[PDB]
Amino acid sequence: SHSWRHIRAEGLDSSYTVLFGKAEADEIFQELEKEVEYFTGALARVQVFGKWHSVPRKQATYGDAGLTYTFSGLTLSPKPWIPVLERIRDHVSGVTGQTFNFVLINRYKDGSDHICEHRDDERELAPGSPIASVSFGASRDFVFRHKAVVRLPLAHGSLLMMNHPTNTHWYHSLPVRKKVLAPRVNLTFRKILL
DNA sequence: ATGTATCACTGCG
DNA sequence: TCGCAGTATACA
Repeated sequence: SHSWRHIRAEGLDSSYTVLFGKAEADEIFQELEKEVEYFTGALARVQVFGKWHSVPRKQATYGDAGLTYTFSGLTLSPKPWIPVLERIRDHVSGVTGQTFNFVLINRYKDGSDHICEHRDDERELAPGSPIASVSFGASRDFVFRHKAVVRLPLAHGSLLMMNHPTNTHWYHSLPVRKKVLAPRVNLTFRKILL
Protein backbone atom coordinates (compact mmCIF):
# COMPACT_ATOMS: atom_id res chain seq x y z
CA SER A 1 0.00 0.00 0.00
CA HIS A 2 3.02 2.18 -0.52
CA SER A 3 3.86 1.17 -4.07
CA TRP A 4 1.34 2.42 -6.68
CA ARG A 5 1.25 2.02 -10.44
CA HIS A 6 -0.74 5.04 -11.67
CA ILE A 7 -2.80 4.64 -14.87
CA ARG A 8 -3.62 7.99 -16.50
CA ALA A 9 -4.83 9.24 -19.89
CA GLU A 10 -7.52 11.60 -21.21
CA GLY A 11 -10.54 10.49 -19.17
CA LEU A 12 -8.72 7.69 -17.28
CA ASP A 13 -7.41 7.80 -13.72
CA SER A 14 -6.71 4.65 -11.73
CA SER A 15 -4.11 3.41 -9.31
CA TYR A 16 -3.04 -0.11 -8.45
CA THR A 17 -1.09 -1.78 -5.67
CA VAL A 18 -0.60 -5.00 -3.81
CA LEU A 19 -2.28 -4.10 -0.50
CA PHE A 20 -2.13 -7.46 1.33
CA GLY A 21 0.93 -9.73 1.46
CA LYS A 22 0.60 -13.42 0.67
CA ALA A 23 -0.19 -14.70 4.21
CA GLU A 24 -2.71 -12.03 5.14
CA ALA A 25 -4.37 -12.48 1.74
CA ASP A 26 -4.58 -16.25 2.10
CA GLU A 27 -6.10 -15.88 5.55
CA ILE A 28 -8.72 -13.40 4.26
CA PHE A 29 -9.57 -15.32 1.11
CA GLN A 30 -9.99 -18.52 3.15
CA GLU A 31 -12.48 -16.56 5.38
CA LEU A 32 -14.35 -15.09 2.36
CA GLU A 33 -14.94 -18.53 0.81
CA LYS A 34 -16.61 -19.65 4.06
CA GLU A 35 -18.72 -16.59 4.89
CA VAL A 36 -19.96 -14.87 1.73
CA GLU A 37 -23.44 -15.96 0.60
CA TYR A 38 -23.98 -15.56 -3.15
CA PHE A 39 -27.28 -14.59 -4.75
CA THR A 40 -29.21 -17.19 -6.69
CA GLY A 41 -32.01 -17.35 -9.25
CA ALA A 42 -33.85 -14.14 -10.08
CA LEU A 43 -31.18 -12.13 -8.18
CA ALA A 44 -28.51 -13.45 -10.61
CA ARG A 45 -30.12 -12.61 -13.92
CA VAL A 46 -29.43 -9.47 -15.96
CA GLN A 47 -31.13 -8.13 -19.11
CA VAL A 48 -28.87 -7.23 -22.05
CA PHE A 49 -29.68 -6.67 -25.72
CA GLY A 50 -33.25 -7.75 -24.96
CA LYS A 51 -32.76 -11.05 -23.15
CA TRP A 52 -32.19 -12.29 -19.66
CA HIS A 53 -29.06 -14.35 -18.93
CA SER A 54 -27.57 -15.83 -15.80
CA VAL A 55 -24.38 -13.98 -14.96
CA PRO A 56 -21.30 -16.06 -15.66
CA ARG A 57 -20.00 -15.69 -12.11
CA LYS A 58 -21.45 -15.28 -8.61
CA GLN A 59 -22.55 -11.96 -7.12
CA ALA A 60 -23.44 -10.80 -3.66
CA THR A 61 -23.89 -7.34 -2.15
CA TYR A 62 -23.44 -6.09 1.37
CA GLY A 63 -23.83 -2.59 2.83
CA ASP A 64 -25.97 -0.26 4.96
CA ALA A 65 -29.71 -0.78 5.02
CA GLY A 66 -31.97 0.88 2.39
CA LEU A 67 -29.24 1.52 -0.19
CA THR A 68 -29.83 -0.29 -3.48
CA TYR A 69 -27.84 -0.90 -6.60
CA THR A 70 -29.15 -1.38 -10.10
CA PHE A 71 -27.66 -2.22 -13.48
CA SER A 72 -28.85 -4.14 -16.53
CA GLY A 73 -32.41 -4.64 -15.22
CA LEU A 74 -31.55 -5.89 -11.72
CA THR A 75 -31.82 -4.19 -8.34
CA LEU A 76 -29.86 -5.58 -5.41
CA SER A 77 -30.21 -4.83 -1.73
CA PRO A 78 -27.31 -5.23 0.60
CA LYS A 79 -27.16 -7.99 3.17
CA PRO A 80 -25.72 -6.50 6.36
CA TRP A 81 -21.98 -6.26 7.02
CA ILE A 82 -20.06 -9.31 8.20
CA PRO A 83 -16.73 -8.97 10.07
CA VAL A 84 -14.38 -10.13 7.29
CA LEU A 85 -15.98 -7.51 4.96
CA GLU A 86 -15.78 -4.85 7.67
CA ARG A 87 -12.09 -5.68 8.08
CA ILE A 88 -11.28 -5.37 4.36
CA ARG A 89 -13.33 -2.18 4.06
CA ASP A 90 -11.61 -0.48 6.99
CA HIS A 91 -8.07 -1.34 5.94
CA VAL A 92 -8.91 0.01 2.45
CA SER A 93 -10.33 3.19 3.99
CA GLY A 94 -7.10 3.36 5.96
CA VAL A 95 -4.77 3.68 2.98
CA THR A 96 -7.08 5.76 0.78
CA GLY A 97 -8.71 8.15 3.28
CA GLN A 98 -11.95 7.46 1.38
CA THR A 99 -15.05 5.93 2.94
CA PHE A 100 -17.53 3.30 1.69
CA ASN A 101 -21.05 2.05 2.54
CA PHE A 102 -21.59 -0.70 -0.02
CA VAL A 103 -19.72 -3.56 -1.67
CA LEU A 104 -20.44 -5.62 -4.73
CA ILE A 105 -18.67 -9.00 -4.54
CA ASN A 106 -18.02 -10.99 -7.69
CA ARG A 107 -16.70 -14.56 -7.65
CA TYR A 108 -15.10 -16.33 -10.65
CA LYS A 109 -14.85 -20.09 -10.06
CA ASP A 110 -12.23 -20.33 -12.75
CA GLY A 111 -11.25 -18.69 -15.96
CA SER A 112 -14.42 -19.24 -17.95
CA ASP A 113 -16.46 -17.12 -15.53
CA HIS A 114 -16.17 -13.52 -16.66
CA ILE A 115 -17.78 -10.12 -16.87
CA CYS A 116 -18.52 -8.42 -20.17
CA GLU A 117 -17.46 -4.91 -21.21
CA HIS A 118 -19.33 -2.11 -19.45
CA ARG A 119 -19.01 1.26 -17.69
CA ASP A 120 -19.60 1.47 -14.03
CA ASP A 121 -21.41 4.73 -14.33
CA GLU A 122 -24.71 5.55 -12.77
CA ARG A 123 -26.64 8.26 -10.95
CA GLU A 124 -26.75 6.57 -7.47
CA LEU A 125 -22.95 6.12 -7.51
CA ALA A 126 -22.19 9.36 -5.58
CA PRO A 127 -20.19 12.42 -6.81
CA GLY A 128 -16.51 12.88 -5.77
CA SER A 129 -15.75 9.31 -4.66
CA PRO A 130 -13.86 6.51 -6.25
CA ILE A 131 -14.41 2.81 -6.58
CA ALA A 132 -11.99 0.38 -4.89
CA SER A 133 -11.64 -3.05 -6.39
CA VAL A 134 -9.90 -5.57 -4.10
CA SER A 135 -9.02 -9.12 -5.29
CA PHE A 136 -8.18 -12.46 -3.80
CA GLY A 137 -7.46 -15.82 -5.40
CA ALA A 138 -6.33 -16.53 -8.93
CA SER A 139 -4.75 -13.68 -10.83
CA ARG A 140 -7.03 -12.42 -13.67
CA ASP A 141 -6.60 -10.03 -16.59
CA PHE A 142 -8.56 -6.77 -16.33
CA VAL A 143 -8.89 -4.56 -19.40
CA PHE A 144 -9.77 -0.87 -20.04
CA ARG A 145 -11.03 0.10 -23.53
CA HIS A 146 -11.67 3.61 -24.82
CA LYS A 147 -14.50 3.55 -27.38
CA ALA A 148 -6.84 1.81 -27.45
CA VAL A 149 -6.51 -0.62 -24.54
CA VAL A 150 -4.74 -0.94 -21.14
CA ARG A 151 -4.49 -4.49 -19.76
CA LEU A 152 -3.99 -4.99 -16.05
CA PRO A 153 -3.22 -8.14 -14.14
CA LEU A 154 -5.11 -8.02 -10.83
CA ALA A 155 -2.97 -9.96 -8.28
CA HIS A 156 -3.83 -11.72 -5.08
CA GLY A 157 -4.44 -9.11 -2.41
CA SER A 158 -4.32 -6.19 -4.80
CA LEU A 159 -6.32 -2.98 -4.81
CA LEU A 160 -7.39 -1.25 -8.02
CA MET A 161 -8.58 2.30 -7.20
CA MET A 162 -10.75 3.88 -9.84
CA ASN A 163 -11.20 7.69 -9.60
CA HIS A 164 -13.37 10.17 -11.62
CA PRO A 165 -13.97 10.25 -14.54
CA THR A 166 -12.47 6.86 -15.38
CA ASN A 167 -16.08 5.57 -15.41
CA THR A 168 -17.64 8.26 -17.61
CA HIS A 169 -15.25 7.65 -20.55
CA TRP A 170 -13.74 4.11 -20.43
CA TYR A 171 -15.22 0.61 -20.49
CA HIS A 172 -13.94 -2.25 -18.41
CA SER A 173 -14.13 -6.06 -18.54
CA LEU A 174 -12.75 -9.25 -17.07
CA PRO A 175 -12.37 -11.40 -20.23
CA VAL A 176 -12.36 -15.20 -20.36
CA ARG A 177 -8.92 -16.67 -19.56
CA LYS A 178 -9.28 -20.44 -20.19
CA LYS A 179 -5.82 -21.27 -18.78
CA VAL A 180 -6.80 -20.06 -15.27
CA LEU A 181 -8.38 -22.84 -13.12
CA ALA A 182 -8.54 -21.37 -9.60
CA PRO A 183 -11.27 -19.13 -8.02
CA ARG A 184 -11.11 -15.38 -7.78
CA VAL A 185 -13.21 -13.29 -5.44
CA ASN A 186 -13.35 -9.58 -6.27
CA LEU A 187 -14.76 -6.87 -4.04
CA THR A 188 -15.70 -3.47 -5.25
CA PHE A 189 -16.43 -0.94 -2.56
CA ARG A 190 -18.56 2.08 -3.41
CA LYS A 191 -20.17 4.99 -1.63
CA ILE A 192 -23.88 4.90 -2.66
CA LEU A 193 -26.66 7.49 -2.05
CA LEU A 194 -30.27 7.18 -0.78
C1' DA B 1 -44.82 8.38 -26.88
C1' DT B 2 -40.45 7.85 -28.57
C1' DG B 3 -35.01 7.57 -28.19
C1' DT B 4 -31.11 5.26 -26.48
C1' DA B 5 -27.78 2.08 -24.42
C1' DT B 6 -26.90 -2.47 -23.87
C1' DC B 7 -22.38 -5.62 -16.76
C1' DA B 8 -24.77 -10.80 -22.45
C1' DC B 9 -24.45 -14.33 -26.10
C1' DT B 10 -22.61 -16.86 -30.46
C1' DG B 11 -19.72 -17.10 -34.74
C1' DC B 12 -15.66 -16.91 -36.77
C1' DG B 13 -10.86 -15.51 -38.24
C1' DT C 1 -7.20 -19.37 -27.25
C1' DC C 2 -8.49 -14.64 -28.02
C1' DG C 3 -11.38 -10.86 -29.25
C1' DC C 4 -14.06 -8.47 -33.10
C1' DA C 5 -18.81 -8.14 -35.14
C1' DG C 6 -23.41 -8.02 -34.65
C1' DT C 7 -26.46 -8.05 -31.86
C1' DA C 8 -36.05 -6.10 -27.90
C1' DT C 9 -36.40 -4.25 -23.46
C1' DA C 10 -36.09 -1.17 -20.12
C1' DC C 11 -35.59 3.32 -18.06
C1' DA C 12 -34.92 7.92 -19.41
